[PDB]
Amino acid sequence: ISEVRGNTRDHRTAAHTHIKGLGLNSSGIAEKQAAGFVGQCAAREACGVVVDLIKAHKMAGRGVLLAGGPGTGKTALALAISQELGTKIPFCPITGSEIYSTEVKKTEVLMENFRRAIGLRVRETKDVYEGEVTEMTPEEAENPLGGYGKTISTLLIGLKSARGQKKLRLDPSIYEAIQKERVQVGDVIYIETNTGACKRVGRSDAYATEFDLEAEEYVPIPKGEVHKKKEIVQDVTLHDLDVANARPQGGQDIISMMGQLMKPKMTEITDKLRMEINKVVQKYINQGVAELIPGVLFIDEAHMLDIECFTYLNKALESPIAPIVVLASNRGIATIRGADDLKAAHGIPPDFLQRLLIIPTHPYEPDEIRRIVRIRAQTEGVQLTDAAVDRVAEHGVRISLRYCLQLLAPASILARVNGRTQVDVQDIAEAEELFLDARRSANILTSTGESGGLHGFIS
Amino acid sequence: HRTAAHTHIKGLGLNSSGIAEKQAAGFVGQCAAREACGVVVDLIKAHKMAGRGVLLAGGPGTGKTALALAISQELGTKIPFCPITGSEIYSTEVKKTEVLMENFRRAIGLRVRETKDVYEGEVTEMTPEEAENPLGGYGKTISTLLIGLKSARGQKKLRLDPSIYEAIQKERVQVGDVIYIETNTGACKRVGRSDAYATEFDLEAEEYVPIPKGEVHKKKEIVQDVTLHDLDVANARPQGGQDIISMMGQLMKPKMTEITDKLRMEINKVVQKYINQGVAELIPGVLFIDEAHMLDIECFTYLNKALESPIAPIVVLASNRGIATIRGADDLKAAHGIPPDFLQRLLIIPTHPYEPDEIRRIVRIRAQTEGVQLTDAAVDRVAEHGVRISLRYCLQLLAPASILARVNGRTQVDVQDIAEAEELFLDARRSANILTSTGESGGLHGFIS
Amino acid sequence: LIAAHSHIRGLGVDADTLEPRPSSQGLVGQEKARKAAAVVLEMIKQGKIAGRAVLIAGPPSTGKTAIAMGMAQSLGQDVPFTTLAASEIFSLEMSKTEALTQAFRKSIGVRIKEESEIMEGEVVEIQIDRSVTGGAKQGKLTIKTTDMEAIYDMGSKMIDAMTKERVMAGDIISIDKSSGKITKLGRSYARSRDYDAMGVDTKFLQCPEGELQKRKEVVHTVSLHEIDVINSRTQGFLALFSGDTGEIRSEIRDQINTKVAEWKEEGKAEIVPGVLFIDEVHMLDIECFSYINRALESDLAPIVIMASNRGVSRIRGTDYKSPHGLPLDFLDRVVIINTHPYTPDELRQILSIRAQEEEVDLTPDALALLTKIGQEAGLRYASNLITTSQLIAAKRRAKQVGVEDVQRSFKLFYDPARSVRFVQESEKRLIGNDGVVDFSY
Amino acid sequence: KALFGPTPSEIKEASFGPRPVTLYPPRALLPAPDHDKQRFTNITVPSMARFVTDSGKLAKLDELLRELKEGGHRVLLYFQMTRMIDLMEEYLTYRNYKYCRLDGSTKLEDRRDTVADFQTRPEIFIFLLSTRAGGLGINLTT
Amino acid sequence: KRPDPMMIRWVNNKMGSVVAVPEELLGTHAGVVFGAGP
Ligand SMILES: Nc1ncnc2c1ncn2[C@@H]1O[C@H](COP(=O)(O)OP(=O)(O)O)[C@@H](O)[C@H]1O
Ligand SMILES: Nc1ncnc2c1ncn2[C@@H]1O[C@H](COP(=O)(O)OP(=O)(O)O)[C@@H](O)[C@H]1O
Ligand SMILES: Nc1ncnc2c1ncn2[C@@H]1O[C@H](COP(=O)(O)OP(=O)(O)O)[C@@H](O)[C@H]1O
Ligand code: ALF
Repeated sequence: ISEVRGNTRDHRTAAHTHIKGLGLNSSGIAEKQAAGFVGQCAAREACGVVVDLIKAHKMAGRGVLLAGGPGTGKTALALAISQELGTKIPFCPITGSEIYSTEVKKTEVLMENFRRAIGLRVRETKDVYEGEVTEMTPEEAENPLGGYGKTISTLLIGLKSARGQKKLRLDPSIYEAIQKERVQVGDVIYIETNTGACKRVGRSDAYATEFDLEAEEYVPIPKGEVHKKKEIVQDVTLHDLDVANARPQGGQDIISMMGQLMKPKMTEITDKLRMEINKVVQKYINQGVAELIPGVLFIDEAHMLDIECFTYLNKALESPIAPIVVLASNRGIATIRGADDLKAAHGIPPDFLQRLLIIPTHPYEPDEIRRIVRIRAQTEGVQLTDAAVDRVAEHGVRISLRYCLQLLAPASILARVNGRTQVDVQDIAEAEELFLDARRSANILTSTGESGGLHGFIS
Repeated sequence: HRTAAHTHIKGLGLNSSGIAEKQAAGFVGQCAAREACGVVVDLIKAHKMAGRGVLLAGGPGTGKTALALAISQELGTKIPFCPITGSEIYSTEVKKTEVLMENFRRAIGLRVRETKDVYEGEVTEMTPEEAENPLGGYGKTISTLLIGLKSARGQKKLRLDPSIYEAIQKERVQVGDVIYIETNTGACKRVGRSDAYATEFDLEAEEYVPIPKGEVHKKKEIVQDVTLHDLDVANARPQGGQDIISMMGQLMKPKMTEITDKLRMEINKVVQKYINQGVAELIPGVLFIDEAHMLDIECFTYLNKALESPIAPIVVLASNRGIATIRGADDLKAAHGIPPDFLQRLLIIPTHPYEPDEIRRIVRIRAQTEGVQLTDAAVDRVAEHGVRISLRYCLQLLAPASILARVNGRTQVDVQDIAEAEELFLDARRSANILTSTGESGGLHGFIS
Repeated sequence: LIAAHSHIRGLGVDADTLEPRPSSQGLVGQEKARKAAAVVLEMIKQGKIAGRAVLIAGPPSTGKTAIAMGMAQSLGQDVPFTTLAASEIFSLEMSKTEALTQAFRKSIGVRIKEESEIMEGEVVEIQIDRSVTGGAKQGKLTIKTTDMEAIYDMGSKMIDAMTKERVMAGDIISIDKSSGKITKLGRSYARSRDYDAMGVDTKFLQCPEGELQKRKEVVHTVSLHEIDVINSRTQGFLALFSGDTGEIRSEIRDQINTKVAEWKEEGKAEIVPGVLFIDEVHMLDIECFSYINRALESDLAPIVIMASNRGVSRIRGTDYKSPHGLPLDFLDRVVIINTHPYTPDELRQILSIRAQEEEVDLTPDALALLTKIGQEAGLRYASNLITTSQLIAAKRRAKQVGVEDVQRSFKLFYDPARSVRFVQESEKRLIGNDGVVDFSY
Repeated sequence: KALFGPTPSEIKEASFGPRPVTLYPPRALLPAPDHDKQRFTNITVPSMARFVTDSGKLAKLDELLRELKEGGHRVLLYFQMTRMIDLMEEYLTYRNYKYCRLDGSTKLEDRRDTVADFQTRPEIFIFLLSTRAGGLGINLTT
Repeated sequence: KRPDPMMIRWVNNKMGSVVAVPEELLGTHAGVVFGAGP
C-alpha cells in the first residue's frame, strides 16, 4: 500500500544537538570539555549532584534554580540533565508562559505538569490465547437438560498462529461472546483468561480472495505463539491516572459517547481525587507491584510565572509525592510578574527563593567561545578554515555566542554555491553582512527613526 | 447546639409598645436601632409595601449583623429571609445583575395548595402494544402500554400513552412491583415489590412493601412552600415533563442562566392566577445585603430599577465604611460607600459604639451563652478589653480561657486563665507592633513587605 | 519519599497540661506558639464552638506550616483537615466566593452509619439464563456454608457482577447485599482440568461456617460539600472528583443544612466539624476577606487557621497596606499566633531531625558547620545541604558526611543572600527591569 | 427510540430469524442513573425508619420494646385513641412483633377469643389494648 | 414446565458446565453455534 522510501535516514540539527550529557568523571568532577560542553565546570558538577539526587528515590519536592544571563547555557544544562536521566525517568519541560491556559485556572495547569513529571511503572502479566479460528465444534453433553433437546458440555475451538496451532477446549458460556461478536471460521480472535470471553480483530487475510467484493478489511494471522503469557511493563504518569479517573473513556451511554465526540475540555481535578490516587498508588508500591519513579519538572523562563503560581508551588512542593522542580531564570532584579509593588532577585519572590538550590551560570571566555564554535561547526556538518573559526569566535566575543552559531549555516550555503567544500573568511565576511545582529540593526533604527517621516520606522 | 457569633441573639427585645427594653432577647443597648428595626419588622409583616430600602450604618463590631439576624427571628420561619454578602454577586456563570434578580425573587415566597392526582397499586399485568412505522429508519415503536394496577379496595387496567411507558420503563418497573404514577407530571416511582412472594432469598435486596390501602386512583392535596425564584428556575430549566427536552435536561450538567424579564413577567401572571384561584398566599420577605459596600456602581444602578418593580422584597443593607471610594467608580467618593443618588432611596439606621458597662453585660451574656462560668474579677478583666481593644477580642478570649482553666483543673475561669489567654492569643494591634518592630529592617528574619 | 515536613508527627505537647516539650514529635521550640496551637487543637476536638479564625504569623520559615502540619497529624484521619493554598481560589469555573464556600463545606464531615448485610459462602451451583439479542437476564445462585444451603434469585445487575467476577462453583464469595458488590475470597474445590482459559488457581479456603446472612454495621464519613454536589444534580456525580461542579445554588445548601440537622436529631448522622487551613492567606482579595468574615458566623462554619509571612503589606485588590496584608476589620475577628525565628541550638536540633529523617550520618563537625550555615544562610538552605552532602559523600564512598562534603556542597550551591550578591555583581549581564542587557564579553 | 432501545417485537424477530440481523440502536443508550435508588425522578417515599423517629414517644417505645422482647416481657399497650392503635400495628408489622388487638369496636365473641388467645399461647408479644374497652374486668395476668 | 423459547441457559457445578438451548432456537441463527442452524 504505502511505497516505502529506501533513502538513507539522517537527523535534523537544533541549537542543542551537540549536547550529549554533563561530561563528568566517575568522581563527578567536570571534564574541561566533554559531551559537547565547554566550561561551566561548576554548573555541570552541581547538575551532576542534582542528577544523582533525582536517581536517588529519597528526593521529594526539592527545588533548583539555574541562575545566569541569557546565553549562559541554562537550557543546555537542563537538557543535559534530561539526557543523563534518559527516557525511563520523566522529564517534563514547560515555560512559565504555558501556564496561562484559558481553559482551567493556572494552578491546575501547573499541577498537571507537576504530576506529569511523576511516573509510575506497573508490572502485570498478559495471558491470552490468540489465532485464526480454524474450527468451532460443540461437544454434546453426557446429561442433557430436560425440555431443551440441545445441551453442549464443551465448545472446542481451533486457533492457528504463524508459529503453531492448538485445539482449545472452552467453557460453553463463550457462545455468548461468539454470537455477539459474530466470530466465524477464518476470523482472528483472542481469548483472555481473566474473563473467558473473546474479541474479534478481523478476518484473516488468508481469506482476502473469498469474494470479488466483501465489506471488511482483512488482518494478518498473529505472528506470535498461539498462547501468550508475558510480563508487560507499562509506563504511566500520575497525570494519566488523574485524567483516566476524572474522564472515563469507554462509557457506552449516550452522554459518554456524546462527550467523546466533543472537545476533551480540561477540568480542575480535585485534591480529593489526587489524594485518593496517591493512597492507592502507595498501597501498590507497598505490595511491590509498582515502582514510583519521580522525574523532573523543568520550568524555563520561570520569571514568567506570577506570585500566585509561586505561592501554589509552596503547597505543591510540600506534597509527599512530587517531582524535583528545576527553574531557569535570567531576570536580574526585577518586578514580580503579579506583584507590581515587589521587586526581587531572579524575579523570584524571596519567600520562595529560600527553598531553591541556586546554581549560577557564568559568562564564557574568548577561548571557550572558540571551542564552542568548533563543536557547533562539526555538528551542523560545516567545516571551517582556522581563520574562519577565529573570525566567528571574534564576533562571539564582540556580539554574542548565539549570533555566531547562527552564522555557520548561512556561510556554508554561500560557500557551496561558490563551489567551495569548506567555508572561509570570505564567506563569514559575507554572511555577517547579509545577516545583521541586534545591535547593528538597532543602530539603523536609532539613525533612521530619529523622527517621524515618510520612510521612518514607526514608534 | 454549636455556639457561634450570634447564638445569644433571640430577637429584638421590644415591648408591645415597640420601645426597646435596655437588655432583652440577648441585646444590650442599640435601643434606638432596635426600635427602628422593630418598625422595619412591622413594615415587612404588613405585606403592603415593595422595594423599601434600609441601611444599617455603623462601624465594625457595632452589632449591625446581630440586628439583621434578630429581624430574621422576629419574622419567624414563614417569611423568607434571604441573606447575602455583596461579594456573592460576582458570578462566573451569569452577569452580576442576574444574581441580584435571583436573590430578589428568592426573597418573595409563595404558599400554594396543590392537588396531586395519582394512581397507585401492585402492577398485576403489563402488556405493550406497538406499530410498524413507515420507514423512518428507527424501526417499530410502542404505541401504548396496557398495565393492570391492584390496590387493597379495587383494581384498574390502564392504557398508558407511550411517554408514560417511558417513565415506567426508565423506572425499571416489573410485574409484581408496587408503583406510584402522577397524572400531573406523567412521572413514575417504583415503591417496591408487593409483600406477596416476599421470599428472603433474593440477592436483589428488594424493599417489599404492603399493597396500597384504598382505591387505585387517588386525588390527595398538599400545601407547598416555594419562592418565585423556584418557579423561574423550574421553567427556565424544564425537567418535570416526559418529553425529550425534559429527559435530556436531567442528563446535562446544571448551569445557571440569565433568566429573562419576559419569563419573570409571565410567571407573575401564572402566580396571580393561583392567587385568584384562591390556592396561593403571597408572602413577601426581605433581602439582607451584608457588606453592601462590596457592591459596585453597576449593582447599585440596577437596584434603582429593581426596587421600582411593582413587586420587590424589602432590602436591608449594611455598611461599615466612612467616606469611601465607590467600587467601579474610582472618580466618586461617598459616605457609607453608597452612591449618593441611591442613598436618597434608603432609611438609614445609624448604629453606635458600646459603653464599657454594656461591654461588661455583653461579656456576661456571651460567657453564659458559651457555658463559660466566669468569676466577676475575670469578667472585669475581659471587659477591660473591648474598651482598650475591640469588643470581638473580648468574646474570642472566652473559649481559650475556658480551655486553659479546665486544663488547670479549675471548674471556672479565674483572672489567671485570661491573663494566659491574652498572652497566647494576640489582638491585631499587638501583632501590628511585632511587625513594625521586627520588620524594622530587612533580612533573613524579616517580615516580607 | 521524604518531604519538607515528613518528620513532623504531632504537636509535641503534654496532652494533660498542654505544656510544650522543648523537643518531641519532631517539633522544636516555638513553645508559646505550640501551646497556643494546642489550645486551638483542643477546641477543634471539642467541636462545641464554630467559626474561630486563628492566624499564625511570623517571618519565613519559623515553622508556621510545620505547626499546622503538626496539628493535622494530631487530629488523625477522622477529623477533616482541608489544606488550601489561597491561590487555589481564583478558579475559572467558579467565582472566588463559590470556591471559598466549597472549601468551608469540605471541612465539615457528616459521619453516617448504616447496617449493611453480607453473605459469605461456597458457591455450589450457578444458573444463568440470557435472552438472545440481549436485554433480560435471569439466574439462580446456590450458595453454601458448613451449616446452610440456599438458592437465591439473581437480577441483571447481580449477574453482570457475577460474570465480571467470573464466579464459578467451588468459589468462596462474599456479597454485600446492600451495595451489591462481590468479592471472591478463594476456592474450596480444586481448579478443574476439563477446560482451558479458566485463569488463576486462586487461594484455597475452607468453607465458611455459620449462617449465610450476617448484618454488618458500617460507618461512612462524607463532607457537606459531597452532599451538596450529588444533591444539586441528577447525574454526573463524578463532579465529586473531576471538579466539574459549577456554582451550586444556595437553595440546595439551605435544604442540605436543614436536613443534616434533622439527620443529627434522628441520630442518623454525627456532624464532625474540622479545620480549614488557608496557607498564604495574604493572597486573597478584599472580596474574599469580606466573604470569610461573614461565612465564619454560621453554625456550620469550620475552624479556620491561616498563615502569613507578610509585614505591613498591600492588600490585594485595593490601593492600601495593612498588617499581614489582611484587612483590619478581618483581623478584628482573628486571634493571632506569632512564631519566632530559631536560636542556634534550636537550629541544631531541627537539623539533627532532618538528618535522621533522611537517614544521613552527619559527623559532629559537619552538624556544627551546618548549624553555622543555618544561622547565616537559613534553615531551609542548611537542610538542602544535608541531602546534597550525602550524595557528594557517596561519590567519595565516605561512610559519614564529613566537613569536606558540607564545604563542597556549600561551594556548589548558593544560598539566597549569596545569589543576591551574585545578581548584583552581574547586573550588566542579567536582564534588568529595564529589559536592557549586554551579551558581549 | 435510541434512549429506550429496541422494541419487543424487534427483539423477537431478531432472535428467531434465520440469519443474524443488527438492531437499532442496538441497545438502550440511556445511561444508568448515578443515584441507584432515586433514579430519574424527584418523588420520595416515606421510610418506616422515619415513621419511628418522627414520634418522640414511639422512638422511646421502640427502644423499650426491643429490651422488653429480649427480656421475654409480654406487654400490654394502652391507647386513648383508636387511630393510634392502627398506626401502632403498622409499626408493629414493620417490626417482627407478634401482636393482637382489642378495642371498643371489636365484637363481643372476638373479644373473648383474643383475650383467651393471648392468655393461652405465649407466642403473642404485644397486646394492643384500648384504655376503656380493654381496661375493665378481663384478666391479663400472663 | 416447558422452557422459555428464547432464554438460553448456562449452568455450572461440580460436573463442570453445560449450555442448553430452547427447541425454538434450533433452526434459528442462534442455533448455528450449536450445530443446529437453519
Ligand atoms: N557550556 C556550553 N558548552 C557548549 N555549548 C553551549 C554551552 N553553553 C551554551 N551553549 C550553547 O549556546 C547556546 C546558548 O545557550 P542557552 O542554553 O540557549 O542559553 P540560555 O541559558 O540563556 O538559554 C545554545 O545553543 C547552547 O546549546
Ligand atoms: N447590642 C448587642 N447585644 C449583644 N451582643 C451584641 C450586640 N452588638 C453586637 N453584639 C455581638 O458582638 C459581636 C460583633 O457584632 P457584629 O454584629 O459582628 O458587628 P458588625 O456585624 O457590625 O461587625 C457579635 O457576636 C454580636 O452578636
Ligand atoms: N520547630 C520546627 N521543628 C521541626 N522542623 C521545623 C520547625 N520549624 C521549621 N521546620 C522545618 O523547616 C522547614 C521550613 O519550615 P516551614 O514550617 O515550612 O516554614 P513556614 O512557616 O515559612 O512555612 C520545613 O521543612 C519544616 O519542616
Ligand atoms: F374490679 Al375488676 F376487673 F378489676 F371487676
